[PDB]
Parts: sequence; C-alpha cells; structure tokens
Amino acid sequence: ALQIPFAMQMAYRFNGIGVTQNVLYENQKLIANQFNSAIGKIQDSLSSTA
Amino acid sequence: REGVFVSNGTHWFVTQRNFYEPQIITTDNTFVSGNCDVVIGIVNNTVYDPLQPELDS
Ligand SMILES: *[C@@H]1O[C@H](CO)[C@@H](O[C@@H]2O[C@H](CO)[C@@H](O)[C@H](O)[C@H]2NC(C)=O)[C@H](O)[C@H]1NC(C)=O
Ligand SMILES: *[C@@H]1O[C@H](CO)[C@@H](O[C@@H]2O[C@H](CO)[C@@H](O)[C@H](O)[C@H]2NC(C)=O)[C@H](O)[C@H]1NC(C)=O
Ligand SMILES: *[C@@H]1O[C@H](CO)[C@@H](O)[C@H](O)[C@H]1NC(C)=O
Repeated sequence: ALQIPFAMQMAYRFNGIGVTQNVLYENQKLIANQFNSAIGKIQDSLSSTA
Repeated sequence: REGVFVSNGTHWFVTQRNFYEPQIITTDNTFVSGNCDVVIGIVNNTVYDPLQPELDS
C-alpha cells in the first residue's frame, strides 16, 4: 500500500475516465458535497425498506 | 500532463505514477488551468519554460 492524499487519488480516478484532473480540483467541494449527500441517500434507501 | 508532483524536501519535480524518476517542472510537462485561488493545497514553485533559453539569443 502506497499512501496518496485522497483528492489526488480522485484526480487519478477522474483522469482514468478521460476527465482532466483540474475538473476535480476546481470542483472539489462540490464533488465532496455530492459524494457525502449520496452516501446519506443510501442510508435512507436501506432504512426505508428491507 | 501525466504523473504527479513531488518534492524531496526542497526541490519540486514531476514524476511518473509507478516509478520514481524526477524531472524539472516545465511548460512542456504541465498544462495550465484556472488560477491560484481555486485549488485546495496548491504550492509555489518556478515552472521552467524551454522557449526562453532559446529566445535569450
Ligand atoms: C532535492 O533534489 C535536488 C536535485 O537532486 C538536490 O539539489 C542538488 O544537490 C546536489 C548535492 O547537494 C548539488 O550538487 C546540486 O547542485 C543541487 N542541484 C540543484 C538544482 O540545486 C537537493 O539537494 C535535494 N534536496 C533534498 C532535501 O534532498
Ligand atoms: C504563494 O505566493 C503568493 C505571492 O506570489 C503568496 O500570496 C501572498 O500571501 C500573503 C499571506 O497570505 C498575502 O498577504 C499577500 O497579499 C498574498 N499576495 C498575493 C499576490 O496573493 C502566497 O501566500 C504563497 N503561497 C504559499 C503556500 O506559500
Ligand atoms: C494539511 O494538514 C495539516 C495538519 O496535518 C493542516 O495544518 C493543513 O491546514 C492541511 N492543509 C490542507 C491543504 O489540507
């Protein structure tokens, strides 16, 4: 395991889908808010029905 | 453009992701976007420009 800062991991992962790294870094707070919100929606989905 | 920025503690280099091979950071190794306000955790170093040593003529 090689440590890497989590934003820089996402920058590699965006570059892995042909989206240029700066499209992450210029939007990092938006992307974090979307991700954190989406995880919250999984808890609601799982809580709502078995 | 490819690889990642690193420093040994004093000098900044670009290097490829899976094998340490430091290179000077240049206008050829990089691409510009935006400005210094936007990026979280950006840092200050010279970027070298291979045209200017030629235009020193
Ligand atoms: C970081 O890397 C640079 C380049 O390898 C080091 O700077 C060189 O250090 C040697 C030995 O002290 C000198 O002979 C060179 O003239 C230096 N080159 C330049 C461009 O300054 C630097 O010492 C390294 N720093 C650390 C903290 O390891
Ligand atoms: C990178 O360099 C810039 C200047 O080129 C630094 O910006 C100054 O920072 C001080 C302290 O916050 C302010 O008082 C100045 O008004 C800033 N000037 C400008 C033009 O913004 C910046 O702090 C440096 N960053 C790092 C991480 O060293
Ligand atoms: C990085 O972490 C240090 C503490 O380890 C903190 O002081 C600093 O503000 C952080 N910087 C960024 C860009 O996250």
